[PDB]
Amino acid sequence: KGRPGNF
Amino acid sequence: KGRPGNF
Amino acid sequence: KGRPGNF
Amino acid sequence: KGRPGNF
Amino acid sequence: KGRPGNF
Amino acid sequence: KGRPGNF
Amino acid sequence: KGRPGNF
Amino acid sequence: KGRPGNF
Amino acid sequence: KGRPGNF
Amino acid sequence: KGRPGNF
Amino acid sequence: KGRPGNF
Amino acid sequence: KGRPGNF
Amino acid sequence: ASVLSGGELDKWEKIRLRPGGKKQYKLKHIVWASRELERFAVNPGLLETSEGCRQILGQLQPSLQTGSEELRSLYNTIAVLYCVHQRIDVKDTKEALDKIEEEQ
Amino acid sequence: ASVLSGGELDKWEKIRLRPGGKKQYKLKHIVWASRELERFAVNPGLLETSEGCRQILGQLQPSLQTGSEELRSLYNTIAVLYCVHQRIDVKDTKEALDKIEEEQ
Amino acid sequence: ASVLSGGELDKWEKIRLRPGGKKQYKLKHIVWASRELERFAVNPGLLETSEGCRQILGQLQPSLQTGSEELRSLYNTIAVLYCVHQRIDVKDTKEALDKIEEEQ
Amino acid sequence: ASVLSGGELDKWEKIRLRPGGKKQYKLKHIVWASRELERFAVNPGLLETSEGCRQILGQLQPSLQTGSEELRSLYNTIAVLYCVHQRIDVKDTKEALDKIEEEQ
Amino acid sequence: ASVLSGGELDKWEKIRLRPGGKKQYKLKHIVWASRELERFAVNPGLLETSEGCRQILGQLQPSLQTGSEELRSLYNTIAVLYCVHQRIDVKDTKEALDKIEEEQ
Amino acid sequence: ASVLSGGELDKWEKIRLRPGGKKQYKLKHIVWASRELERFAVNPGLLETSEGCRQILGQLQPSLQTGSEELRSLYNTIAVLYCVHQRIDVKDTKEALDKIEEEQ
Amino acid sequence: ASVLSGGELDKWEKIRLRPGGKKQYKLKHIVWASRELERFAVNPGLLETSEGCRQILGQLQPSLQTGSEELRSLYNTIAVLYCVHQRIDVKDTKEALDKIEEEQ
Amino acid sequence: ASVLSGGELDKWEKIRLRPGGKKQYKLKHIVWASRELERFAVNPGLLETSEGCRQILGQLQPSLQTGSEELRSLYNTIAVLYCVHQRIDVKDTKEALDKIEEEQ
Amino acid sequence: ASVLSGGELDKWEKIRLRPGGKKQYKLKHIVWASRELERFAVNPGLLETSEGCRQILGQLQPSLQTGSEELRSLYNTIAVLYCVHQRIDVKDTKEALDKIEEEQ
Amino acid sequence: ASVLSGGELDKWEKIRLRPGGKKQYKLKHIVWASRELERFAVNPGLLETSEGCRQILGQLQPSLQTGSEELRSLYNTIAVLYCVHQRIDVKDTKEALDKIEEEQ
Amino acid sequence: ASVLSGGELDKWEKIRLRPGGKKQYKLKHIVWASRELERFAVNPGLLETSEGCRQILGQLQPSLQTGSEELRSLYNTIAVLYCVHQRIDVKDTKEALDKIEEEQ
Amino acid sequence: ASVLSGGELDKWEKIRLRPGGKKQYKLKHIVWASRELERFAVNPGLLETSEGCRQILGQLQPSLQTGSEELRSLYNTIAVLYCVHQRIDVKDTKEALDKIEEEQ
Repeated sequence: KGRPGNF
Repeated sequence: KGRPGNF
Repeated sequence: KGRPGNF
Repeated sequence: KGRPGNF
Repeated sequence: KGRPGNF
Repeated sequence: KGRPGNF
Repeated sequence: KGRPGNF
Repeated sequence: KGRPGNF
Repeated sequence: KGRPGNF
Repeated sequence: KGRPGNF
Repeated sequence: KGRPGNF
Repeated sequence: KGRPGNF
Repeated sequence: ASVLSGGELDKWEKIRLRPGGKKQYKLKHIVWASRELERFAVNPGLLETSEGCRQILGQLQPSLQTGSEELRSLYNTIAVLYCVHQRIDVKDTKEALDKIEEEQ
Repeated sequence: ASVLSGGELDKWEKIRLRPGGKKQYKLKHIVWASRELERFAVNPGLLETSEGCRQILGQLQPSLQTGSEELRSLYNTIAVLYCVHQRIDVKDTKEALDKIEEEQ
Repeated sequence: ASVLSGGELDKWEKIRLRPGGKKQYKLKHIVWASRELERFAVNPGLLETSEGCRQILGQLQPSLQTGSEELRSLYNTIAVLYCVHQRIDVKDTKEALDKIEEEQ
Repeated sequence: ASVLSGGELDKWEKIRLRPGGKKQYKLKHIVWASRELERFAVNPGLLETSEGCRQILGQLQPSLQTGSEELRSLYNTIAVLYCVHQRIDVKDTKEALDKIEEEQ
Repeated sequence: ASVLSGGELDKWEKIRLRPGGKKQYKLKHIVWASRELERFAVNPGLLETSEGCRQILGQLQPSLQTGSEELRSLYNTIAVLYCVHQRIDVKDTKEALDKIEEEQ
Repeated sequence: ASVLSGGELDKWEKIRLRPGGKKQYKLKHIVWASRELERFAVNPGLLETSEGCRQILGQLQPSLQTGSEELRSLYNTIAVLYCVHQRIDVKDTKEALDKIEEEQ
Repeated sequence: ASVLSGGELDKWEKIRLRPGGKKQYKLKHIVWASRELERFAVNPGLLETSEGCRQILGQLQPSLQTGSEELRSLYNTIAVLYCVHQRIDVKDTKEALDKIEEEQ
Repeated sequence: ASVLSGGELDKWEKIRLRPGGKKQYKLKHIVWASRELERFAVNPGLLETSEGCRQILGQLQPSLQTGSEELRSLYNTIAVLYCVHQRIDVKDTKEALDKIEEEQ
Repeated sequence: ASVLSGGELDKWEKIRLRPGGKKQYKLKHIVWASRELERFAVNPGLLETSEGCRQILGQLQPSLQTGSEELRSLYNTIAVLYCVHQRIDVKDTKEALDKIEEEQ
Repeated sequence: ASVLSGGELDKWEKIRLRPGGKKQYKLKHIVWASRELERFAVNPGLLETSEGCRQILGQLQPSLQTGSEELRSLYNTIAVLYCVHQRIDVKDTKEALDKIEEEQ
Repeated sequence: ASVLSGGELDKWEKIRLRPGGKKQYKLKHIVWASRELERFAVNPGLLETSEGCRQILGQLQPSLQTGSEELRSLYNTIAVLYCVHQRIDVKDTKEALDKIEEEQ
Repeated sequence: ASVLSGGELDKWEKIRLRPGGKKQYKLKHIVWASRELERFAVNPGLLETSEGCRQILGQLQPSLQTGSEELRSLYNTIAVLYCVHQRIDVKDTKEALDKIEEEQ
């Protein structure tokens, strides 16, 4: 997908 | 002629 | 014509 | 679709 | 005719 | 041309 | 698309 | 033409 | 063209 | 000649 | 030459 | 030419 | 390009020439009047307004006392046309003339 | 259907056009005057009475100052015809004009 | 036998019909005016003097309010010819009319 | 996509170019005016409202004193179109100009 | 991995959609609600607790006034699911909504 | 099943997108707006009343500050449609926006 | 012989035409503006300095109220070019116009 | 149909373009000026009088500050032509401009 | 057309996703964030300025309490990008969030 | 062995001969000026310093009142070269002359 | 393109070079003087006016004390030409010089 | 026809060009000076007297400050020739210049 593991 | 008998 | 020399 | 007639 | 456009 | 004689 | 150039 | 959609 | 070098 | 049109 | 004997 | 080195 | 509308023409054709007479006015009498005004070098476009008719009458009036049959006929026709443009329900030329005289 | 009677015509033909002149008036000058009045749209029947002649003169008079040869000739002819209808024994047009001016 | 001299004609031809217009006056407009005055039975010889032009104007003036295109054209032409005979350096008919109105 | 409605166009076509003239206004004069405003880079859409006509007139007015025949013709046409949009029953361009001058 | 236990589901299936209606709620309505919350990008895991249901309702509420049929259906379904998690023995959606409104 | 009547549509098509522009509004812009409101899950039936348009505007307004081209286009279209339903004779989108801002 | 340096051009190309829009300015818009100023007979060499841009704007400004699309486009382009020569970090034409209006 | 007489043209041809220059004025410069005034839609007939030249100058003057080479050339040519019509014995364009500035 | 310069990108790639983690940020996370903002119909051009990032954060913030993994990831990415545009030497997302919270 | 550096030459070539003109200065004008000063037996090496340019100007100045085109051209060229050596950002010869006159 | 008119040339040719001499002035002496002034880089167009002759004399005068035969011949020729332009009926160069000295 | 006598020439040839130099003056330097004075249009016969040399020096002196190599060489040669005619036993050009400066 592309979303970061920010949280 | 065409004039009326107005008078 | 017919006019007189009146004047 | 699946939505209920709630309203 | 001959009349001017004066007016 | 088309312009009127307005003036 | 269809959107107007409103803005 | 070339004019921008500025306005 | 025809314009003078006035200026 | 070469002189400019300065004046 | 052309100059006058003025003086 | 002929000019002196005066200066 | 008649001077009158169809409704004012339908008024006009009813008006009778003489107070007790059988003879009605007709459109040709307006046509003749418009064709006669250019003999006097009056502007025929004034026939289209009540103010223009009043002005033509005011210009013709001093010539009536010695005026020919054609001038009297033109004056009476323009008086009636003035009354039609005022939409006064005059029935004859003498009514039209009295209506105009009352303004004096 | 002449304007004058035979007796007034026998007066008229004697009158001379110019005060010192040899030329007499003629009937054709009355005919011409009656034929000219319809150009001005004046009622030619007024020529038959002294009052009608006075009225025609009063209507023509303001146009004299700039008037053409035809208008001056018509005015002078109607002045003389007025004097004939008054049965004034004028001998020339200048007498006729003085006779009318005296009334003013 | 033109009304104007060659010098006053050389003034006349310069004058333009309308204040902003391109069209000049021409000699034929004087010819037409002289040929039109005999319809009104005005004496055309008055066109030769500034006083005669003033008199013709004074006689035509009351007919302007209802006057036809021909009467308005004749009045404006005779106004300009009056200004030329006064040798006023008017440039257009509206200048000529203002110059004459100032005298009133 | 004419500027006028059919009713205001039926008013417009009646109006005459000169106060005593025979020549009427026509639709092509509106077309020409709309085609001329884009030379001055004025927005031709302002011709559709009485306020827009008043604004165009206010912008053209200072150029009249030295203005060419085309600018004077355009100014007078837009004055008449302003009067038509105000639905003032003006009969000629001079009436239209007086009506607008009265507002000043 | 249903949101409800078998006992609360046996409560849920009894509840009827409209106060006088014959139609019961079904499990698929919970499935649809959980599948719809991800369109609004709301966290679907909040459906598992009464506090989460209260939070989803508090976030959806201001959109109801103009809300589509899908938003109103989702709001009413989550209101009923909140009442089931509170184990309030509501019998219909209007009871569920009144129960929640009483808290305000 | 258009949102507008034929008369209000004949008003709508005249309105131009930009205050000085040549481009008019079209029916397809209303169709697009009605098709876009269902992305935001706003009830498209509110477009049929002036109160509904005011409500949609009040809901879209806080998203304008950061809003995309599509949201700004939808907001301006619904502002103009509100003005058409109020039958305010606005001529452009900036007039429509000023008319709505005056209410605040 | 571009009006801008490569650094100011690299600023210019970033600026977007409308505050929320996707469309950037391009060099051809400066070329068009320089080619349009010679229609108004404005000196195109003034585009090279911030003072010259301020002077062109001061001369174009009174024509905006009725100005065509081309005049409004030229005014907005020269406003943005003035802001680039002042090296104000404006992001859109409305920012550029507000920056210039603040000076008044 | 030259603007100048042969005597004023014999003055004109002597005047030099620049105060120290060798180049004289020529008739073609008047022809060009008369052909250029119709681009600005100024009435070219005003070139024929000293008052008209003063009026054209008063209309061109506010455009000089940003004016193109063609506008500055036209302004200076019309200044010199004004001085020739005043028959001031100016020798160059700078003398002509000083003579006109002294009037302010 | 990346949002960051090469120098700010060389800062960005150093920042680690979690305070103790091994995983760095990458350019694709900015690409994904710019591609995700158009789902919320937020203007993606605001990512280019620190003020735009602050505005996007202020608009996303009230949705965090119930926000999905994608909304929390987008909020944290835009917080870090705001810190990079402020050129604050933050080392992780929790530092970035504390830096932004300190402003409140 | 040019008088100017490449940077001051890149200033010089931009300067235009006449305040509104299209024609730029060129290097050949400096070459011609340096070749002309040896006719007057002035030391051409003074062109290399601002003080030398001021001295040449002070020596040429009293000959200007009657000076030929070549002397006026040389004086104006050396004035501009003085301004370039002072690195004053003059745009034309008249600016250069005003800048020098202000020192008096 | 002689400096003198034919009448002033007919004065000039009478003047004799020396007070008691037989030798007259000739046109070629004016031609030579005009061809010599360009050696001194004086503007030869000043020979056309009495003020220009006075200015040339005022510029040549300080060089007389040590002046060559050519400078003295040019000074005396321009003195006589000044007297001819003043139309003073001088008969010889010594008269011309006394006439000019009297002005000091 | 040398300027000097054989005795003063036998003085002249001894004088050295520079105060410490080996190079003597020569007759050709006087010949060159006499041939150069006619470029400046100075009367070369003044070289024959001490008063004439003083006058030539007084005329050349103001041109020295900017003077070319040829003018400085001519001035120094005529200074030395003045000292020879005064029969001052100067040994070099600097002595000659000091001797002349002492007179000031």
